[PDB]
Amino acid sequence: LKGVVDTVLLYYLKGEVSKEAAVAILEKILKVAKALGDEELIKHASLAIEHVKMD
Amino acid sequence: LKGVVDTVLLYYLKGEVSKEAAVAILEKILKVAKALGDEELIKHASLAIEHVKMD
Ligand SMILES: [Zn+2]
Ligand SMILES: [Zn+2]
Repeated sequence: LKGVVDTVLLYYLKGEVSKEAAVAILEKILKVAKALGDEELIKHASLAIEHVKMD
Repeated sequence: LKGVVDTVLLYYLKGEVSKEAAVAILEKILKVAKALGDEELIKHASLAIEHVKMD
């Protein structure tokens, strides 16, 4: 679930996903990664979410 | 200077430049951005730096 975040980010930066599909998938993955206990994936998904949301 | 950060991130996630080179270029860009007065790109470069440095 760490390569999925980078896959979504990479496909966003090439302009093949939108700010709507990407955020939906990344919040689903952050939900998975916050109920798993990983603090190294909570923050990974959080950084990806901040990048896709605003910037 | 907003496309430079995305180019560095996109070439890092693609796994074809480096971790050292990406962080060096992004610290240069963050220095320019913090000596420009635009906090819309200060945090963009800071997020890219957090991603490349740690995750
Ligand atoms: Zn990543
Ligand atoms: Zn960006």
